[PDB]
Amino acid sequence: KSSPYFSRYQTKYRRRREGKTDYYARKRLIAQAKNKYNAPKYRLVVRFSNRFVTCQIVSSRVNGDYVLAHAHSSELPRYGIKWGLANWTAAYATGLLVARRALAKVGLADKYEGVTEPEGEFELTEAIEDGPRPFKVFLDVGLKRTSTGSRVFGAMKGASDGGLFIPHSPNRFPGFDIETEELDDETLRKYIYGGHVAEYMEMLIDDDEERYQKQFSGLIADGIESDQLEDIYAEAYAKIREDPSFQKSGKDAAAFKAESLKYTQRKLTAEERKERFNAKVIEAGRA
Amino acid sequence: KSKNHTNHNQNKKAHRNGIKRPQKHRYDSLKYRDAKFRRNQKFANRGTVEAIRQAKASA
Amino acid sequence: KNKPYPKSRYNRAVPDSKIRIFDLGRKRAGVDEFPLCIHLVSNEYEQITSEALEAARICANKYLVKIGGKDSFHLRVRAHPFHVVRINKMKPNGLVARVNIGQILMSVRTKDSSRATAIEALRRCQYKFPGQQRIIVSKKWGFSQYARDEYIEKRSRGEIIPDGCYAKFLNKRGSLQEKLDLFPEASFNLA
Amino acid sequence: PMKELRISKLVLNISLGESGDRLTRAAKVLEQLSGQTPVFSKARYTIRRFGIRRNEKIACHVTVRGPKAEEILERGLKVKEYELKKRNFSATGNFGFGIQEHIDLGIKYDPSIGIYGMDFYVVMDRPGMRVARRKAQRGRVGYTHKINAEDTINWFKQKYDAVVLGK
Amino acid sequence: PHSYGIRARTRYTFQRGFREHGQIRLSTYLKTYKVGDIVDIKVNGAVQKGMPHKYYHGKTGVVYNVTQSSVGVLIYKVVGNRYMEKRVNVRIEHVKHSKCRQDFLDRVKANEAKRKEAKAQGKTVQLRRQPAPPATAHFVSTENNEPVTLHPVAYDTTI
RNA sequence: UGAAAGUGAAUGCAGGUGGGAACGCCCUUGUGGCGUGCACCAUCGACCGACCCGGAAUGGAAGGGUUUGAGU
RNA sequence: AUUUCCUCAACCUAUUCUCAAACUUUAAAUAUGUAAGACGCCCUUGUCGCUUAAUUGGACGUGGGCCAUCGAAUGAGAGUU
RNA sequence: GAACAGAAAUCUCGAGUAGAAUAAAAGGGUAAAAGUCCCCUUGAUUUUGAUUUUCAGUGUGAAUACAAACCAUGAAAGUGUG
RNA sequence: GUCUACGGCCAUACCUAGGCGAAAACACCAGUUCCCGUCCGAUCACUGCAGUUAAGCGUCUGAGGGCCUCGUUAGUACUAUGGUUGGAGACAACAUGGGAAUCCGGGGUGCUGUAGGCU
RNA sequence: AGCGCCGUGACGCAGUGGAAGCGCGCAGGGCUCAUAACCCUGAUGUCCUCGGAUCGAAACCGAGCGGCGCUACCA
Repeated sequence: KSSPYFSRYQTKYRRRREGKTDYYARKRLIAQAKNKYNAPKYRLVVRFSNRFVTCQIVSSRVNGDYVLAHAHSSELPRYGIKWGLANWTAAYATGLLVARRALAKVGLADKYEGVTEPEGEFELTEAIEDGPRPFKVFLDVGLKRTSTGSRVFGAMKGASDGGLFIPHSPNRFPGFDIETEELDDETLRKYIYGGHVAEYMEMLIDDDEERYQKQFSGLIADGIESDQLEDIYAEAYAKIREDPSFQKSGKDAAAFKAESLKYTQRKLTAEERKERFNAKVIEAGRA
Repeated sequence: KSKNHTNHNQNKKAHRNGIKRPQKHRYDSLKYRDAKFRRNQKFANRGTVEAIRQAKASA
Repeated sequence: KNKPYPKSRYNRAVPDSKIRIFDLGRKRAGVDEFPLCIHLVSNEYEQITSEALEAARICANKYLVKIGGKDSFHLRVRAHPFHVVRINKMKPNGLVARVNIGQILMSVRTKDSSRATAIEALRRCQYKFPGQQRIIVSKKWGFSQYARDEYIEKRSRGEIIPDGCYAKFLNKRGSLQEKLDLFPEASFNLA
Repeated sequence: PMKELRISKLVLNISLGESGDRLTRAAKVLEQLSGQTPVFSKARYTIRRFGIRRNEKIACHVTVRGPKAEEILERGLKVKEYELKKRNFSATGNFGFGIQEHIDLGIKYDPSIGIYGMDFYVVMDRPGMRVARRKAQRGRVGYTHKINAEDTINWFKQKYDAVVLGK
Repeated sequence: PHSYGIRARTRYTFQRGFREHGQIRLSTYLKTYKVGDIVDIKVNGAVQKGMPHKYYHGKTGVVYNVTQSSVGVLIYKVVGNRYMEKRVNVRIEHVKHSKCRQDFLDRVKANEAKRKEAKAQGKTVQLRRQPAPPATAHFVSTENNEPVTLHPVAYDTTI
C-alpha cells in the first residue's frame, strides 16, 4: 500500500468493481456477426433481489444498453400473484409478462402464441410454416450459478411459453434427475404452478407449528394450500395474457420534488474550505 | 570477403521508374469475398438483369 | 563513443571497482554549519577512470586532513564508474565514469574562513584528472538546493528544521495536524 | 444493534501429530467427534527430512458449525481448564487453542484406543460478512465493523466465563 | 543473425498501454463496418487470433470483405518499384474507424448546405479551402501597454 | 479436356456491367448533353472436359458445387 | 532466569550522491500510413436461394432532382505490353 | 494466530495489479482468466477456394479469416479446423 | 427533485480515517421440506417479513496517498537543414525551423438513457 | 602472455552449506628399567587473507599473493 503501488495500480471497470457485470460473458452475449451489420442481439436479463424478480429484454448499442420491454415481479399483485413475489411462479409470470410486452411491441402478439395452458413440457417456440420467424432472445443470468433449478431457467421457461423463442435445453429444469437424461413433466408442472410451496405447506402444517407460523407469514393471514395456489396462478396467467400492457401511474414529482433535496449533504466551496482551515489553525493555537 | 549486402543504390533504382501504383478497376473479383455472399449476389444480379430486361421490353 | 556497457545479467564477469568510499570527513555535519560550498565541475565531456577518481580522492583527503583538521570537511565524490571498457587480451578490462557538461566531480562544504584552502584542494587535485576542469564557488548553502539569503530568511520564520546532515523543509502539502506537530516554530499565517 | 459476536466456524486440525498409517483411524476419530466427513487434507511439497508422502492425505480438518459448535468448544475448553494465553488471540479476531493428551475429552479408551489430540481454531464474525463472501456484488467490511483482539477477549469473558492468561 | 519470425522486433509494438491492460472495451465489438469504409489497423496484444503482421500496424486501408468476427482490409505496400495489393483479414479488435472520413463527411455536408443556401438566395458559392493567408494590417495600441525596453543579460552562474 | 476408358463447347443480339475508337443527333460555345458502341482491360454469368456430390446387370439424362483446364 | 544494556546483523520510514543496448511512467525533431467528391450528394423504386422477429439489413441496381471555387497549394501528358 | 517445537508441517483470518503460473529460450498477452481444480469430449476430423510472413509475391515451413459436412461442449449467446 | 431496475467511457470513478442518509429499493437477516452442491445450507437454491441501519451502498469532511487538468520549469533539453564557422580533438557558437520530459505550484475528486416508486 | 587447479593442525592427505576428519610430530600417566613396539589418552586447523549473496560458509560468489601446470603449430 505504498505510493508507487497506488500510482501503478490499474482499476477494473466500474461494474466489475461493483461486482455486477461479467464482462467475459457479456462480450459473447452481445456480439453480432459483422456480416449481419446492425441486427441487434436481444438479451433476456433476469435478476433476483431478496424479495423481487426483475426480467427485461435489452439490446446493446455503442453508447449504452437499451431496454425493449421490462417486467418486474412487483406488478403481479395487480394480476393476483401477491405474496411470495420471488417464487418460481413469480419468475414464470414476469417472464411471461415481459414476453407478451415484447411481442406486442414488435407486433407478434396476436400471431405468435406460446403455451396458454402450461403443462410442464419442454417446448421450443416453433416457427410458422409460412410467416415471420419468432422473436429470438438469449437468456442472461448475470452472476447466478446455473444449477438445475436456479430460477433463471424458470424465468426463461416462462418467457419461452409466452411466445418468445429462447434456445434452451431441459437440462436445468426443476425435475431432471440426470441418470437417463429425461425431463420430469410432473415436477416441471408442479414448480410452474407453485406445487413446491404446496408440498412445503403439507410438511409444515403439523411438524413445528410455530415455525409454520413464523415462516410463510403474510399469506397465512389470507390464503391456504390448495385453495388458490394452482388456481390463482392459472387465472393470473390468463389475466396476463389477456392484458399485459404496462401503465404509468399518477405519482408525479409534486410535493416529493421539494421533499427530497433537503436531505442532501451539500458540498462547500473553496472560500469555505479556506475559512475552515483558518478556523482550525486558530483553534489549534500553535501558529 | 562475400556477404556484401547494402541498400545504397536500391532506393535510386526503385525511383528511377518510380513507385508504380496498381491500376484501379471499377469491379474487383468476387473470389476474395465470402462464399455465401458471392453465391447470393449471383442470384441477386441475375434477377436484377432479368427485371431490367423485362422493363426495357415491356416499356 | 560506444553505448553504455554496465554490469548486468548479460555482462557478469567484470573486474571490481577501485573507489569504495565516496564521502570523506565530517559526513554527519549540520545544515547551519558549513555555510560555503566548493564544486569541481567539468567543462568538457570526459571518460574519467576509476583509477583517476580514487587517486584524486586520496590526494584531496591527504591534503585536507592537515590544513583544517579531520572534522572540518565533507568531501564527496560525485562521479561513479558505471561504464565497462573492454580490451582484447594481449571481455571486460576496467571501469570508467562518463561525465557530461557541467557535471560536478568533487564537492566540499566548509566555512567562509576555509574558502581559500577549499579552492586550493580542488586546484591541486585538478592535475589528477584528464581534460580540463573548473572550480566554482556555489551560490547555494552547502548541499541545500536553496540559496544562502533565501535559507536564512526562511529559517528566521522557522520553516526549516535540521535532521542530521540535511534538513527538512515546509511544503504546501500533507496533513495539517502533522505539519503543526512537526513545525512548532513555524508561524502558519492565515494569509 | 446486531454487532454481537457469535461462533462462525471452528476448524479441528490434527494436533497429536501426523496421520501416517493412522490416517484412517484419525479419520474415524474426527468423524465420531464431529459427525461429518473428515475431508482428508492435502500435501503441498514433500519434506526431504520429515519424510511425508507426496499427494497423500496427511491431515484432516472439520468444522462443527451450528449448536454443536458451542458443545465442542465447551469440551475443548474443559481440558484446556478454561485458560488461554493472550497471544492465543489474533489481531484479526480469531482465537485458537491446541491440546495434547486431552484426558477431559469424551473419547473411548481401552488398551491402545484412548486419548488423542486435535487443535481447535475458532473464527467469529456475525454481521455483514456475506458482503465479502458472496459471489454477487462483493465489498469490503467497514473498519468499525471489524473484530479485534480486545473484542475477542471481552466475548471470551462473557461466554465461557473464565480468565485469559496475560503472559 | 537476423530472425524472420512473425512477431519479431515487436517488443513494444504489441504492448498494451500503461494502466490499460486487462479487459477490452466492448464498443469495438459493437462498431459497424461496411465495404468501402476507411479503417485504421492497430494491433491489440490481448487478442492473438486474427493478428495482422507488424507491417500493417498503424496502416490505413479500405474494407473489402466482411466476415463474422473479422474484416478484410486492402493495403498498398512497397515491394520495390511498385505498390502491391495486400488483403489482410483482421479481427475487429485491431480495427478502428478513421476520423478523417467523418471529417470529410462533415465537410461535404457543410458544402452541400452552403450550396443549397447560395442557390436559394442567389449568392456566390465560395466553398473551396484556402491556405493560411497573409496577415492583414492591425492597429496595435500603446495605451496601458507601454513598451518595455529589453537588454541582453550579463553572464552570471546560478550554481 | 482427363492418367485413361471416354466425353466433347448458343437460355439470350453468341449474354450483362464499367471505361472505351469512330460515327450520328441536340445543345449553344463549356474540360459540352443523348444514342449506339470496334479493339483492349477489369468484372458478373452461360456452355465443354476433369474433380467432388445428391442418386433422382447395363446408361449417366435432368439437379448441383466452396473447385479445376494451356477451353467455347 | 522466555527481565535490562549497546555496538552484531536484519527490517520499516523520511532522505541523499550517481547509472542502464538487451529498464521505464512520459516523450520529441526527422521520417512514415490514409483522405482532399464526378466511381460525388438526397428522394421514389427493383433483384436475391444471403441476413433480419420483420422489405429488416448488406450488395448490386434503376428513375428523378443537386453540373456556377467539380471542392488545399504547386508542377506535370499518362499508362500498359 | 493454534498445538506444535522451529516448521508456519498442516490448519485459519486479513493485506495482497499479479511482484505467481502459463512444458521447454526470450519477448508480448492473460485475474469472476489465457492461471489452479472439476465435468464432458476428441475441431489434433473430411473437403474447396481466399489471404499473411519469409518472397521472385516461385517453392517449403508456419499462420489468418471464411465456405460445404460431421461433431464436441455449454442453458445459451457462442467457442473449437491442436 | 430523491431513489429503484438495467449500460457506455473505464481512478477527476481507486485506497484510507471520521459526520449523516425521511420514504422506498437494495442489503444483512429468519429455517433447510423441495430443486441443487458442499467436510461444513459460510458460498451455494428455496417458503418468508419478526428485526436492523449496523455492515454493504450513497454522500460529505482531510492546505489526505494517488488520479485528472492547467501554468512555471522553458523554448531549457533535444533535434531537421548550412557554412572554406571556432577548436588539435572532444565539443561549442551562430543562421533558417521544430520543440520535450521529471519536478514544483494552482484547480478538481465522475459524466452519461429508458421504465417506474417516495409527504 | 593467456587458461586451469590448489592453498586446511608444527607436517601431510581427504573435506558434499546445518559444520571440521585421519595419520605423523609433541606431551604426559601404565607394563617393564627408559626409550623402540606399545596400552591409556590429551591438546593442537585465522579453513591462504579480505568482502558479499545466504537465517548460517572451508564449500557459493569475487579481489589480492604464492605454488605450479596446459596453449604454446603452416610459411
